[PDB]
Amino acid sequence: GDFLVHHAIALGLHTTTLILVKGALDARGSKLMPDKKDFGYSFPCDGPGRGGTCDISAWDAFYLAVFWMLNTIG
Amino acid sequence: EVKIVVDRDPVKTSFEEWARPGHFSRTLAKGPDTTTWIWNLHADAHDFDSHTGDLEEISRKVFSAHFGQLSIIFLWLSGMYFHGARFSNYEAWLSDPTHIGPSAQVVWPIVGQEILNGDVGGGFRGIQITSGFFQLWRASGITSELQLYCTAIGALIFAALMLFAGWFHYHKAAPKLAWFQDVESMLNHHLAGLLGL
Amino acid sequence: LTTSWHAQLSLNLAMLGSTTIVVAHHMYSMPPYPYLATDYGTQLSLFTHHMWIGGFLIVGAAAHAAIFM
Amino acid sequence: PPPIGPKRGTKVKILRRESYWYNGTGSVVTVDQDPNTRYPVVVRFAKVNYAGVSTNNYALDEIKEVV
Amino acid sequence: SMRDIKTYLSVAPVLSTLWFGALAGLLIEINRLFPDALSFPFF
Amino acid sequence: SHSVKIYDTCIGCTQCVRACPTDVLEMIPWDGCKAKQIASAPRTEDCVGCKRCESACPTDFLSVRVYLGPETTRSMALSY
Amino acid sequence: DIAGLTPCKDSKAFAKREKQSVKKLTSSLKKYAPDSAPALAIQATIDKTKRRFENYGKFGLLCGSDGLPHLIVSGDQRHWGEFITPGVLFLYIAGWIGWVGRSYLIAVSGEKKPAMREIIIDVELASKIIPRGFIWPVAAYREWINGDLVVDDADIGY
Ligand code: CLA
Ligand code: CLA
Ligand code: CLA
Ligand code: CLA
Ligand code: CLA
Ligand SMILES: CCCCCCCCCCCCO[C@H]1O[C@H](CO)[C@@H](O[C@H]2O[C@H](CO)[C@@H](O)[C@H](O)[C@H]2O)[C@H](O)[C@H]1O
Ligand SMILES: CCCCCCCCCCCCO[C@H]1O[C@H](CO)[C@@H](O[C@H]2O[C@H](CO)[C@@H](O)[C@H](O)[C@H]2O)[C@H](O)[C@H]1O
Repeated sequence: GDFLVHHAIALGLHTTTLILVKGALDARGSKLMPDKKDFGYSFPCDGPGRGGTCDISAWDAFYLAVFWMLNTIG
Repeated sequence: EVKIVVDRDPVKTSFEEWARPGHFSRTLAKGPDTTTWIWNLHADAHDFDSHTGDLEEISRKVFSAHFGQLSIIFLWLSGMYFHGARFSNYEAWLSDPTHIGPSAQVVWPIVGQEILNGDVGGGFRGIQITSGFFQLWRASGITSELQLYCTAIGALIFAALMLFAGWFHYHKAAPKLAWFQDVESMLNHHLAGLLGL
Repeated sequence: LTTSWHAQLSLNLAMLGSTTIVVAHHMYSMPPYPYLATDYGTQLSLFTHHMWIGGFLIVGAAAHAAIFM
Repeated sequence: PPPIGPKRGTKVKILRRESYWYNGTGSVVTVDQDPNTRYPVVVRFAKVNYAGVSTNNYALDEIKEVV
Repeated sequence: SMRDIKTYLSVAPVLSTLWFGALAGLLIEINRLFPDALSFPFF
Repeated sequence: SHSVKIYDTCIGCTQCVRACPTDVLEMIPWDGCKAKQIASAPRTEDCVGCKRCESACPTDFLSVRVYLGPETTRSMALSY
Repeated sequence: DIAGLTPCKDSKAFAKREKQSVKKLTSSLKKYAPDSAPALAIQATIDKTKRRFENYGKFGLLCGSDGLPHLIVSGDQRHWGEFITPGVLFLYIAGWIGWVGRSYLIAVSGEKKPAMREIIIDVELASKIIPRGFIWPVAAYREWINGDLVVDDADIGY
């Protein structure tokens, strides 16, 4: 049982790190939004064009990561 | 006047369209550029109104699809009656309803799933049902498995009839727009012919 | 009402959905089949099932009325 | 006067950082000969971008000829 | 036609259904022949 | 009020001007493209920030850009 | 033995669990006629249970204080049948599947509209490539040696 629960905890750490790191490294821009740094850390979106751009800022990556943090600590 | 008017041989029965997914849509018939295409193909499938702006064609498609739904429902009823006739303890339940649990589903013995064949009584092991088919069948006067077999066979024949009728009333003889808009006669037939009789 | 399939669908869905809730309420209190009332699992199942079906149909009525508008 | 730009059908590589096809390849369609045109090279690509477009205009210093 | 029916039988959902049905049958028969295995005992 | 800017990759297709719901943009003569015209944004105090103009633009990357700024009665679309 | 564990062929808790399961099955068996189908099904289940316990006992598994088998995956040569050999089988099969998929994608990319061949499979072509997964470890290794497996970083782009 300890083996199984420890591998679950490892899953939590790796996924939370994925979310936060992707937020940090894509902050200045990506292929979908190559000029993101002009808009700042927190902004709502970039509109429904180009397929739709909900939750594209780095602030939103932090917002998503807090859920996984609560899951892991639980 | 209220007259039965149709068009003969509207659509040719062919396998050409089955090999061209997205044929119904002028923007989907090109083929995929992204995965989104695939999802769109399933999302716009039964939206006849967006395929064309012609009311008569929409009505004909609606009629044929309703025939298809009736065929599927008949298949479902045939399955229920056959499983009641072949894999149930209905006959034993007829002699002790308060102490025996109804059951009409049994499982094969692999990977240990046969434990699901529980002790329901009457020398029978299986899964207990809650749909209430046993009470309905008892209220209809059914006392034998042969009668259930006959009902299942009849339902299979009716399902075949509904599917063929869908094919005929779409690809062979399709009613005109004036036929569908006779609401007075439709109300008369469905109030008196269907419900009353 | 003679030129729009969506409006007809909206009205009919609303009526059928409400009727199903009526059926669920009436079948528990006046059990029509023999040996049904004392089969508690069947009674609970039938009531719950028809409640869910009626709710879904009523929601569909609003959807297709919006499509009409 | 000599015609400017690569000839039609040439394969070119994209150097514009903010472009969808950055570091990819495309085919030259035509070149505008007006000296006032700022982005005269028309390039066509096999894959569409996020807006569903498959052609774009570029300047002479944003494309490299690949042999 | 035979060409068209062979084309329709090659579409992705149909081929997936057939492939997974055959694989499921193979696995079920194997588990019926060598049941309740937790290890490889042959060598 | 929001800020709207036009960059010199414009091909003068006029789609953004047709898409705007409060008449912010307009076309003016130019010599840098084959269409001999370019967009302009002289009335940004009436911009609501909807970004339909960005949805209409065909170039890659965009030639018209909208930066949301301080909010006013006109930019919040308040009728009361 | 290893980690304070006990072989399952010498564990009292293991035998207790077997006896309890057999008794539970026999109690149900004693409700039906000897020649009825449910009785035969229960008897077959009992024989299967006894065979399972015997095979677990004589295949060299280890049992804990709870009386249940435990697996050893540290590399000890007395337990390779538990993880290492099935793992080799899993890797071989997975490599076959991946290799044939990659080869189909490479063979089909040369056409005018390759995407049309991804939603409609060319079975004639696929039936010539499927048997070649039989030697995927050799082909992949040789492809890696000659520099045909990987694309240079400079060439990657849409
Ligand atoms: C004899 C066979 C036959 C053939 C060769 C055709 C051929 C054609 N029909 Mg016709 N048709 C037939 C029978 C046939 N039809 C029948 C029996 C009916 C009555 C239901 C109709 C009703 C009908 C309509 C209303 C229309 C056509 C149309 C078409 C065209 C496109 C078909 C297509 O895309 O199919 C490929 C599509 C499918 C295979 C869809 C699946 C259909 C089944 C019945 C659904 C099953 C549901 C499933 C059981 C749900 C559970 C799934 C899972 C969860 C278990 C083509 C000319 C269309 C046309 O001409 O457009 C211009 C059109 O609008 N047909
Ligand atoms: C008294 C005559 C009569 C009867 C019994 C029916 C019966 C039916 N009609 Mg109606 N209909 C009638 C006259 C009649 N209609 C007339 C005169 C018109 C033209 C104004 C229409 C136009 C019409 C349309 C446009 C539609 C229906 C539909 C339906 C079905 C509704 C769903 C239902 O409750 O299924 C209950 C199911 C059963 C009772 C089991 C099926 C029993 C058989 C198949 C009944 C066959 C009835 C039919 C009149 C037989 C004619 C045979 C002859 C032509 C050779 C049902 C089968 C809907 C449907 O689903 O169509 C497929 C539908 O969309 N009808
Ligand atoms: C008689 C009933 C009826 C009919 C004929 C229609 C018909 C239609 N509806 Mg309406 N609708 C109905 C009931 C009905 N509706 C109800 C009850 C609701 C409320 C939930 C709605 C809500 C609704 C919406 C919100 C929309 C429609 C739309 C549509 C159109 C396209 C549907 C389509 O292509 O689906 C294609 C079908 C699928 C892609 C598959 C759906 C599968 C569902 C979501 C899940 C099924 C899960 C299953 C129960 C469990 C499986 C589990 C297992 C696999 C593990 C079509 C005109 C759409 C439209 O554009 O209309 C103009 C649309 O947006 N309908
Ligand atoms: C990652 C999750 C996972 C894992 C690792 C396992 C693992 C296992 N499960 Mg479990 N299971 C899982 C998830 C998992 N399960 C889930 C999610 C469910 C619920 C759906 C179940 C439900 C379940 C049940 C109900 C049962 C198992 C059983 C098993 C065992 C099957 C052994 C077997 O069949 O060997 C034999 C199979 C093979 C050897 C596969 C052979 C494959 C092909 C044919 C090989 C061909 C090779 C070819 C000849 C080339 C080589 C030769 C060369 C010269 C070319 C195994 C210990 C069974 C058991 O006995 O457990 C103790 C069992 O009864 N599982
Ligand atoms: C040809 C098939 C193929 C191959 C060789 C690879 C290879 C790879 N994938 Mg990819 N992948 C595939 C299909 C494939 N993928 C598909 C269909 C999907 C959609 C679900 C994905 C989704 C996916 C994700 C999300 C990720 C990868 C990743 C990876 C890498 C590590 C392995 C892994 O995590 O796999 C895991 C992949 C899966 C479990 C998806 C299922 C793969 C199926 C079974 C492949 C075969 C299906 C195909 C239809 C067969 C066609 C046969 C042909 C003869 C017609 C590796 C480069 C990981 C990565 O980036 O690592 C750096 C990663 O994060 N893949
Ligand atoms: C990345 C870094 C990885 C480091 C991995 C290090 C692994 C070191 C492994 C050393 C193994 C030495 O062997 C160790 O396990 C063997 C079982 O597997 C034991 O062997 C035992 O079982 C054998 C089974 O055939 C018998 O023949 C031996 O008589 C018996 O002693 C050795 O008595 C023990 O000393
Ligand atoms: C226990 C196991 C121990 C194993 C020890 C032996 C390891 C052998 C490693 C061989 C590596 C072969 O591949 C390694 O060299 C290739 C060139 O030869 C490289 O290939 C690269 O250069 C080639 C030209 O030389 C180009 O044609 C390729 O397109 C390019 O990818 C691979 O990108 C690199 O990964």
